[PDB]
Amino acid sequence: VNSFSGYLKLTDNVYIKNADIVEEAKKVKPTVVVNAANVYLKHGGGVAGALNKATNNAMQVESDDYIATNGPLKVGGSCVLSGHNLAKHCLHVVGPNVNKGEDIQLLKSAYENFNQHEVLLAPLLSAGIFGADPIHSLRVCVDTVRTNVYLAVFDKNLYDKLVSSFL
Ligand SMILES: O=C(N[C@H]1c2cccc(O)c2C[C@H]1C(=O)O)c1cnc2c(c1)CCCN2
Repeated sequence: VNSFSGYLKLTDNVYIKNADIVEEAKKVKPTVVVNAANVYLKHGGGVAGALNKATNNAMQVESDDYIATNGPLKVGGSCVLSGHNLAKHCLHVVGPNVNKGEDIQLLKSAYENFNQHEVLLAPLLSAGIFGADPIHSLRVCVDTVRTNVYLAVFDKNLYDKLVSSFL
């Protein structure tokens, strides 16, 4: 039993809810919240900009030190950093950005990072300002992640479309 509330169950291990991931994180304080990161951990907009704003920019300060030490992530890769006031840990995962021409096949590699964590609160990778089809992202999630994932979808219209079209 865990504290996630109000989710629709899609499969054995994948759950989905129309929710603001920032507000969901503040309430649940999950072990892991996933950020929709870029390789530079520049959290300017989308999910990343919103999570960083909720940490009062502490996420960005920590991220800048990480990059100065380690260099950029790979598209499809991840790193574990602090969850600040939102979660124990933040898993920063880089899905491909279609608006940069990145190979959508890398989306499966991106979701594989979730399998290193037993339970996660996450957005749909490569959705939103990353330019991929969220229906496709949900399909890759279900077909790749084997650990327990609680997906937060900000847009109610998109949420209803994702549920109604789910196979
Ligand atoms: O862009 C947002 N989400 C989308 C997003 C962003 C970045 C990467 C992604 O793969 C996605 C999928 C989108 C979604 O999940 O629908 C977003 C933007 N601003 C916000 C919030 C969410 C929630 C807190 C308040 N401010």
